[PDB]
Amino acid sequence: RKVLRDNIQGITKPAIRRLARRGGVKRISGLIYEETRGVLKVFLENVIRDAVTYTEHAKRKTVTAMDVVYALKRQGRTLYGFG
Amino acid sequence: VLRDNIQGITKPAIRRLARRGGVKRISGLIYEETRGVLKVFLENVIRDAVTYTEHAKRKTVTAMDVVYALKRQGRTLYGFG
Amino acid sequence: KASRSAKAGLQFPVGRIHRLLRKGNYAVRIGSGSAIYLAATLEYLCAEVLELAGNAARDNKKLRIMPRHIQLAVRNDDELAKLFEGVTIADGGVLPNIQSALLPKK
Amino acid sequence: KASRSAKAGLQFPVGRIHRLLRKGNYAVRIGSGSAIYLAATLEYLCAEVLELAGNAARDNKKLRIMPRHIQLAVRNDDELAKLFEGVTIADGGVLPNIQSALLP
Amino acid sequence: KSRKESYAIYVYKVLKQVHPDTGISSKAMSIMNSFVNDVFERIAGEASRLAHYNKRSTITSREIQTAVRLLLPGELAKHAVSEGTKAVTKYTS
Amino acid sequence: KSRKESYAIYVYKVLKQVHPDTGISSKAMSIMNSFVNDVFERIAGEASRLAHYNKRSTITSREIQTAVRLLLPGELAKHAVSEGTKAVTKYTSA
Amino acid sequence: PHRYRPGTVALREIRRYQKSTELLIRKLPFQRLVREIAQDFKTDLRFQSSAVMALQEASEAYLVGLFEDTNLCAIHAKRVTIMPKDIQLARRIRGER
Amino acid sequence: PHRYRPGTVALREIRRYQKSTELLIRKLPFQRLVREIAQDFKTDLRFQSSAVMALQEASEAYLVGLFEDTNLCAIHAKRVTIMPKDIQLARRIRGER
DNA sequence: AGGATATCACAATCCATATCTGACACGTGCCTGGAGACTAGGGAGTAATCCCCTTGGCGGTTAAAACGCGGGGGACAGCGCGTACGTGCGTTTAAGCGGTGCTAGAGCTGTCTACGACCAATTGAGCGGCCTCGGCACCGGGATTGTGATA
DNA sequence: TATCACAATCCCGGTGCCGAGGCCGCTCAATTGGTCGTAGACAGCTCTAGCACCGCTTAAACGCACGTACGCGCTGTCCCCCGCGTTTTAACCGCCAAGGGGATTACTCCCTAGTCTCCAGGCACGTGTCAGATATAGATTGTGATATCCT
Repeated sequence: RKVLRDNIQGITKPAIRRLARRGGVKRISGLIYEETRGVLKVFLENVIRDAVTYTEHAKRKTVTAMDVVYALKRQGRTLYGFG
Repeated sequence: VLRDNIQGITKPAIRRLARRGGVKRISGLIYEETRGVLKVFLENVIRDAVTYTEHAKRKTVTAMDVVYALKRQGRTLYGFG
Repeated sequence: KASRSAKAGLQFPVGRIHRLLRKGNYAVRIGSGSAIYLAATLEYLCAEVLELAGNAARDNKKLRIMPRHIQLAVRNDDELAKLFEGVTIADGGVLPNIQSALLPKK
Repeated sequence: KASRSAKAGLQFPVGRIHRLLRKGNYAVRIGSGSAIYLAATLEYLCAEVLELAGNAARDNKKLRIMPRHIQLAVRNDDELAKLFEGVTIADGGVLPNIQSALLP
Repeated sequence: KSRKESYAIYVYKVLKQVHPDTGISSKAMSIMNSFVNDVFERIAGEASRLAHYNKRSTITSREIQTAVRLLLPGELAKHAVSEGTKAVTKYTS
Repeated sequence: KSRKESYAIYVYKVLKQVHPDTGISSKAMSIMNSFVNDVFERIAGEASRLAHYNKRSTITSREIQTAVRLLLPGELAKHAVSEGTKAVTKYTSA
Repeated sequence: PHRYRPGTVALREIRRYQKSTELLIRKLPFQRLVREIAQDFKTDLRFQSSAVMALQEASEAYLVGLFEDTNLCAIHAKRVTIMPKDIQLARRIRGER
Repeated sequence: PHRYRPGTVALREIRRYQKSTELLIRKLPFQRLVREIAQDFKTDLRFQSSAVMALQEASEAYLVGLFEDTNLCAIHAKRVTIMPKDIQLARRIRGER
């Protein structure tokens, strides 16, 4: 079994810049990158925990697309395109 | 018929509402603006309330009708029915 | 044997929607008209979204509706954007929009 | 005879809760462990909120839990204020909270 | 091989009658199918709660009419009501 | 004559057991009753949807336990699951 | 005679209203406003004496919740005064319109 | 040689990314991040190749939606630069934590 | 000659107490619904296969990221200043209370009736799977607004 | 403030390829027809219960004068963020072998619905006591103006 560590630093600076440009931001400060990594980690924990609850309820090991879609729907973030 | 009751939400009432919210100093153009906001919120709730009522063939807007109208906008209200 | 969809003048399935109602645990018994009515509204909303999306795709000289066109046609409609309020669309991008205070002044 | 809510050491009515689940159109068949489990969690939530409310009412020199004390004890707790996301509590007031910039 | 039960071909029919010269991708078909599913679940849930508040047990067309008047915003809920009423009326004939 | 059922006496029992010397006003009891109704309907609706995604037809204790884990956050859900398990065990021991 | 400096009666009001839990709008003007609004959805309606109370509680909770966020948005811009720009920004961030 | 003034490559990037609809995070680092996060909830899990895709779509939509509001909050204060104060204010107004 | 600054005066908040009313805790009557006990049953646990689809590995390409430098522009600090908001006072005015009468609507009871579930059989509609093609990506290349350096 | 050279952007178009459309066979589910129990529409009735008005207070709102501090506008600094160039590092694509897990099907045994009954638990109703609210009053406090001690 593998154990992965320090992966939040995998979301690099240019990726966050790309996200911001899509959002419409013109100038980005220098301390936004760590803050964005933090926000991303928090959202991801909140969604993956519900997805894993839905999975291990049905006696499974394979987090399905629909488990994630339900984990999102139960946060008011309906996601059309994977059901 | 009733006309121009949004002026019944007087300026001191808005001062008190802001003071409960934690505002130290209120501009002069807030009041009118605030009324607008209020007159929209009610329009979105009362309508649903009325819709919940004339569906039960009734004519009196109960308190459960208002509670349901709120709940169906994610603004649950504990204390009435 | 005629399909109820044909009798009611629709395209969406009245039989399948009625069954889906009966086995979804919505009430103990389900009236005949509820299926027809629900199917009519479903088909109407589908017609609205697909019409606007086809338009938005023709405004790009593209004869095929992709997710991007559905997003463009839903965010550029007040009522539909109110219906898709909390909804994300995969592969949908965002609306081209730049705030005023960011463009070069002169 | 013997009550069911008292057969499991509970205080919330397992009979009424089971009948509500059944006659509420949630599923077709409803187990006998669902009523007891649901009543246990309902009683736990009630006990927790009522305990925090009683504490907040005692720390205000009173003896009777009023809506003010339930609002105080709900907003002043992390998990509970997370469970009360969009709940308005009638006659609840707000939390006493002046910002730091408004202070003199 | 279990069957998959979607709204693909019905959405395709509606599209081919409202925009006869344009097609639809597969991703867009999935999105429209999920959209129909979501609106169905919203409207049916609201009709169920309306039947439950008034101590009823049947989901008649009255409850679906009211649920549509609740969920759909503004001007949509007028045309959807018109279409539904026209369809039911032509059914009873 | 019409009747209506509420959780008044049960909430009052719980109070008198956790805070023996503290009353509860009328409006606060109405608030706690609304609270119980709301949490009940949340857990039960989520459990229904759960038993409907897996094509089951029975809301066993499993569905309620998972719904409690989904709704109540953090340390609340842990203790609530513990209390539910203790209750079910005591009852099943007849 | 005596004269409190601007910004102490304000804070005393803040501390007084954040503590008590009454209703802040006069019941009769609000009830008349509710009836005048409902006139546009069904003519010759009828309101329970508690439905108006629930509507008022919900409305005041909404406005207080909005003023908290407006105050945050005003402090964000090196100010203490709240202007309509702040209300509109808060109502745009929260997702309303 | 040539040198674009600061604030034109930025706007060209804005116009390019607001138009195309690809994925903006590299799939493999994001997938590894998802697995490293899930390690804390059930050891030795297993992810469909489409569950990761759904998680990435949801995550990018969330971050884009957050940056739009952060940009509004930054413009609110006579600026064009976005700082962590803006992100925290937006996440407080929207009701998150 | 003004600022600092401890120092003096005054309106507001808060304990402490009587007293007073109403709102809750408690006992009673009655009812309705929950608990047993038996029967039928159908839904979930168990086992066995099996096939498919996810992890792990590797290997090659290549383009996206990291770093480092350099220049500009924008965020922050500092000050003046004009206005507009808070504070307070005095007059006025509707909001609250309570009280009474009026009628309109609402819940309940019996009554019927039409309608939707249940079941057994039939066929046609739709879905999975295999072919065929026309829209889109992709690349090369020519024409076109645009942007900073020149004057 | 008008003009020029270069660095994307856009459009023409030609190829292919691949994802959409058409088509076939079956198979599962929608339809039809009785039969019945079932809830729901309907008329009357009794009774709340919300509406209307009015008299009277009196607490709250409004309007004005003022004067203080806060928003705003201008200038200057310098820090920090963007643009650009190089290098390389890690993503992407794919080929594939293991194998581990998810779906399916048939059995079966356990756990739940249905029904009648009956008792005991819960709700409406009175009843009186206790605690919250109100009124004064005193003592504690926090705020603001001022003379005095420094530069």
